[PDB]
Amino acid sequence: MAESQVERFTFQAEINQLMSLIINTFYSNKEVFLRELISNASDALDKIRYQSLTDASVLESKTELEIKIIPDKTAKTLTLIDSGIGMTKTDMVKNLGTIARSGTKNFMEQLQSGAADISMIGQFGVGFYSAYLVADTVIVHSKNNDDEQYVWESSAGGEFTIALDHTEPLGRGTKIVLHMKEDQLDYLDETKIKNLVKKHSEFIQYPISLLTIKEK
Ligand SMILES: [Mg+2]
Repeated sequence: MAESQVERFTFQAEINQLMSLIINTFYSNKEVFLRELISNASDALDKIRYQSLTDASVLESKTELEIKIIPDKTAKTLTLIDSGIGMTKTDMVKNLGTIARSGTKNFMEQLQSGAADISMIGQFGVGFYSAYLVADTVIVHSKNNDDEQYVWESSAGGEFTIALDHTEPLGRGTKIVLHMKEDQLDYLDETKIKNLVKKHSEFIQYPISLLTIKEK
């Protein structure tokens, strides 16, 4: 018998509206989600790398600076792991949905006016929410040197939860798990995801491993 305390939070109103706009509108090309996942991993890796220049001890929790991308058709998941800075519990509450910058309202306005298309979401400071183009549920496991490992989860609908994480220890970094929508399962096809990772990583300075999971 296991026990966990789970904390439930409400999304900021504009973030809720944005998630609704991302989920309930048709977009012909959703590949930006993968660009944004990889972008966030790279930024997290840069942050810990630069921290290490001024204090080498920050890397002791995990010496490797790398990205792993794991399509799993059986599980209907795409997982992206980085060994970057990671997020504390408070970092996840603040960065993943309780605070909204002015980018949110302006992005929704520009989507509706035609000034911006969905592929431009990262420029408005809300790139993370692009995951909901292709995923019904997003799970973010993260470990920062300053906290225990936590897991954030949301299926949208106005709420997210955060709990102490009892799954595989990361050492340091973030493991984002996208539970893919049925009509978006093609993004788990090995050749398709391999080639898109190539397309969306030309400028990425960290090693990327693609690990395709086959069941039995
Ligand atoms: Mg980003």
